[PDB]
Amino acid sequence: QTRHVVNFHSRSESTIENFMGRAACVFMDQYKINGEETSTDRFAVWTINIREMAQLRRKCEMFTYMRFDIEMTMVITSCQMPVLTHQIMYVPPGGPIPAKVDGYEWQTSTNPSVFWTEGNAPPRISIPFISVGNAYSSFYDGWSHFTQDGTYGYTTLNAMGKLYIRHVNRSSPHQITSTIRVYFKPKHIKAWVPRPPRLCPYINKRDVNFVVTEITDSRTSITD
Amino acid sequence: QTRHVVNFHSRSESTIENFMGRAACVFMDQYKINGEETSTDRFAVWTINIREMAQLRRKCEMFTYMRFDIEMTMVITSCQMPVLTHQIMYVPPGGPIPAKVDGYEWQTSTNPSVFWTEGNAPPRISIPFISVGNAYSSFYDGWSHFTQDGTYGYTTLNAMGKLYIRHVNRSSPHQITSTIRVYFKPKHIKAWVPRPPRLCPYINKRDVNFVVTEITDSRTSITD
Amino acid sequence: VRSMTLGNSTITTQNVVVGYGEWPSYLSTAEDQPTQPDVATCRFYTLESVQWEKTSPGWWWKFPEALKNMGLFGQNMHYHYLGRAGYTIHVQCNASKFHQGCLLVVCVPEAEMGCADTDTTFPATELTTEDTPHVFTSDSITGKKVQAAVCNAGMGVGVGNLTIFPHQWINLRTNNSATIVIPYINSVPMDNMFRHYNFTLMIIPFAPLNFTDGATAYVPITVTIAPMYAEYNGLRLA
Amino acid sequence: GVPVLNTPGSNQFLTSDDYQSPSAMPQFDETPEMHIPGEVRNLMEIAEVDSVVPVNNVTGKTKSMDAYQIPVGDKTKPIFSFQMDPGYSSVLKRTLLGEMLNYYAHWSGSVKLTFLFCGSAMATGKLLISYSPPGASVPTSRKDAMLGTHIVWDIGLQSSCVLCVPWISQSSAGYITCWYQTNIVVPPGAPTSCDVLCFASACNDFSVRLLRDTPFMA
Amino acid sequence: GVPVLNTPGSNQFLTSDDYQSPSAMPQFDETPEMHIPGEVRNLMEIAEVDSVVPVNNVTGKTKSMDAYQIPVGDKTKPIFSFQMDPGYSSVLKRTLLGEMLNYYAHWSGSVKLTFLFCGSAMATGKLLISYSPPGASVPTSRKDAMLGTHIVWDIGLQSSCVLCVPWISQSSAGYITCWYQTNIVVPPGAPTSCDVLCFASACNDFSVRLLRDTPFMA
Amino acid sequence: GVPVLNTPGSNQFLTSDDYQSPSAMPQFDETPEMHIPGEVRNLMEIAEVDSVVPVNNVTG
Repeated sequence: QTRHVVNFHSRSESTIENFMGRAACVFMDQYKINGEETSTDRFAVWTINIREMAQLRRKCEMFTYMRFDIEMTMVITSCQMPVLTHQIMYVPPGGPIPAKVDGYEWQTSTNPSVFWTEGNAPPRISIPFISVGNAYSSFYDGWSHFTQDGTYGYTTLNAMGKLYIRHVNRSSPHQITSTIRVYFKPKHIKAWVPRPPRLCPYINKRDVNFVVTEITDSRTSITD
Repeated sequence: QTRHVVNFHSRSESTIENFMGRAACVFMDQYKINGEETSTDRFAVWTINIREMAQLRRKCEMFTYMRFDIEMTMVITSCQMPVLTHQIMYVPPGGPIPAKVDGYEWQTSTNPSVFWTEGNAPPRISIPFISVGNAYSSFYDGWSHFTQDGTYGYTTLNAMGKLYIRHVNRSSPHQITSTIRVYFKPKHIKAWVPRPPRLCPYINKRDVNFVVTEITDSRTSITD
Repeated sequence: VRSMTLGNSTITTQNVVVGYGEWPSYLSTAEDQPTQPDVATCRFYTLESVQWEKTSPGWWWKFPEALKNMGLFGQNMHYHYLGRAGYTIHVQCNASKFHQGCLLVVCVPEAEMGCADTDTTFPATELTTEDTPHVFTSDSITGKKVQAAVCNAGMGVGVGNLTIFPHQWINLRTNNSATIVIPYINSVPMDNMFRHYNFTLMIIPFAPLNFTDGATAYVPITVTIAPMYAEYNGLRLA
Repeated sequence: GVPVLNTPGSNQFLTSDDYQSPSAMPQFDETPEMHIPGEVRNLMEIAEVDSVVPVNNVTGKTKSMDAYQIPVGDKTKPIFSFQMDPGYSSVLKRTLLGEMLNYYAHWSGSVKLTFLFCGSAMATGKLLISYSPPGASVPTSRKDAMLGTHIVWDIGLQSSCVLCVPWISQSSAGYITCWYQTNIVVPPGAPTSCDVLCFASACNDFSVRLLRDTPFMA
Repeated sequence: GVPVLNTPGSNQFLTSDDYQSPSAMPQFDETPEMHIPGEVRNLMEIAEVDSVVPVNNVTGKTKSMDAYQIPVGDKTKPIFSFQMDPGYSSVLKRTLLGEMLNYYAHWSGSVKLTFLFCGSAMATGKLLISYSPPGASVPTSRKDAMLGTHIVWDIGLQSSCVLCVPWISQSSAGYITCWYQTNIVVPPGAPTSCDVLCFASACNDFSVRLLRDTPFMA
Repeated sequence: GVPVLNTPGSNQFLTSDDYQSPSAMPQFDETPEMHIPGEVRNLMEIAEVDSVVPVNNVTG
């Protein structure tokens, strides 16, 4: 490459909506169709949170507070029959969860769910700003239980819900193993209180713990 | 045939947009679905450039500078099952590339990709004028590395990106060999600095090297 | 007869082909600020005269760096890594009345030339020898150098329809002088003057020189370049 | 919602359509357009540029620049002669004119020819440039060329004679022959043999309709 | 009803589209927006904030806060020197400036540097801060740095000298060297060795185009 | 976007329809219409022309 005259004047790509509002795959998972009537491998879960993969988590940690609608579009495949129909049930933060693929929770009227049959366009489900407070908090320097009990750094305001996914087909002659790819996307996003970027690598998906990393890459002397 | 009175007055077919803006197939390639977990024959590449086939390259070499949006529509087939879903990932000039079909680069949020399932209309992805400069240069009488180093005639301004294409299905019982046909089309095209047409045949797809060809077809005498 | 002068360089001249109907001009930001030399730079830089015999196939110069050793322009190329100019190019021929011939004086922006034996490149000193011109050849040549055969000048095009560019015919029957103004054709407003050759002044004899056994065996072609509206990057802080 | 019904032609891919492509980079704002000199806004602006025509393209003079040179200096046979059609003619098929016309099937218009005499400033003679209509036969003699359409082009006065040949179209053409009216009269100092260059472009305006692929590329 | 026909691109999933998503909770009315202090409405508002630059990032001083401290108090070799490009430069790559610029491929603008002298209130000396253009070579001596662009920064008068480096873009950069014009003159009571902190931000306005993924995260 | 629903009769091919066919040659501009003598604009303009009637159409 060579250093060219990069002559233009624009910051429309640096706005918050043009920086955060990009769809990224945040959840791959497998789920069967038949066998093991009492099993946990016939449906998916994925509790919705921004701390899924480090690349997007890093961007969410530029800002302390942010509020945004989410508009996820699933991309569902299958391996190994009839034409298959799926169900992607979003439960709100206050919502019952299934324990099995044949639980009664799947029939709850307050849990919205899409019934996507195979072959069509991917299913798209949009969720508004659910949180109790006025913004989602990326960081919470506080304790969930009063008087400095356990569970540091976890507030219940930045709870977004869960996403239970199953086949609606009761059975099949052979085994069908479906794969789902949830594409998370912030929408109509506002952000408050900027924050310095992450320096150290991430350790765990529910905490801010880190190993002390060097500031920058080292050089030989101060003058070279 | 016979010489007829071709009586009309029109040059709307001779404009630049009615001369360059025509879809042409520029990339056939095969890619499997299963086997050889570490292989390069399970995805396609095609670095996007105008110097693909000589018929369109000749037209792009009528003009020194030109700028245009590109709107390519892929035509994907299959041979030998479930219903298949594909992924056509366009990476920008500044973008990470996959090394395997199961690399992490496929999940990059800044690389836009279409997820086309088989049976529908062909997938269409449109790319704007990416280049750093103010036009794409068909010819570059210059050196990439300063002080007359290697790599003559290759500037980094006329870089358009790449187009990684794979199956999203993880596996299959039998072998499925998909074929893709990328239909490149310039759009909203402007062109500067006209240039004489190519006379000699093309040798290689990254240079202007040629064999000295005769000007025109020869005749017997100057007077016949 | 008009005696043009620029700075401390006066030439004697005898119609101008303004390249692409535009006259060169300046670029008109505090993030990137150009410096306009104006002083010097604009004077006439007369290259070495070139003898045109009966068997001369042609010549080419690659600018802007053909002037890389030409005074203050050639020296500002080394201190600024970005620039642009206009290059008024006078081409006299001062032949006699009994000489005959015809020249194509064309500028050809972005003349990407091809290697003589393809499947390889050339060592970068074959495109340009600063002030002195690389001649064409009458037939095909081999080796790691530029395929300099006329009828396929440098780019693999026909040499006859090389007239699409800013050109001027010098027919010794009628005229002797040519002048072309090339208003910096490039896709970026400024570019480095050592990497990129903005255009290629090539003089190609279509009708060959001819004369009898008493005249001088050659016709010296004089090339003069005046870099107009040269501007560079800024070296000062903001 | 809105009751729609898909017509025949839904979910197909017609290669030549002008539909609104969904942009893959919507946030992306493209580079501002600067003014670059020499914009082309129509292809027939290339055909209107004169360019040298290889009239002397005989069997051994096409890989040199002797193809463009018409030798001047026998008065019974013409100097040169060629079909007047930029397509399917060895002389006018690789001209800018003749090359921007092989991209098209239907074209119709006129074509101007400039004959630049590249001899000495002391050589003087006359050449008779005859034109045959597209149906007529070629003149076999100089007198028979004089009785048709011609222009006795005095070299000693003007050194560039311009034609404008009409009725040029395809979807059996004219002839531009040239004759020795007089020989080239030359003083003792100047050379005896001279050359004549030719040119070709679109005369006033050119019409052209049906785009196709060029035959030259393989 | 209405005769429609599906174009190419129907029933596909382009990742980067801006279509009206059908809301899953239509009855649901979201919480009213209160005013929270410190809203960000553009990313380049983070790049305009000064932040300390680790100039002294030598091989054993990068996991401590000795990386940010330029030791002041041999006049033949410069105090410090570094490439002037927030990308692909060890000194300016983890700055707020240099970190909001690794999210993008095309960026162009200027950058201002503040040199805060953190010595005593009695220490007095001169430092010569030279700037080399992106094509030029570094000054090997103090005189050769004085003949180019420089600012003889008197410490005893002002304790903070601000630059503004233009022509900073990527899609071979400048140099900010610093020299001992004079040594640090100090009374008997004050300490002899001092430190100089550095800062960096966007000078006036910064341009930035093509978003990408950052290299730092793995 | 716009909530549409396909009616019965979608994705069929009725032979006698008058829908907007997507043109295969959009850039192409067709030949101008000259005036040719004797235009027919209705078929019953042929029936109004007298013509000889074979009344004596016996067997031979």
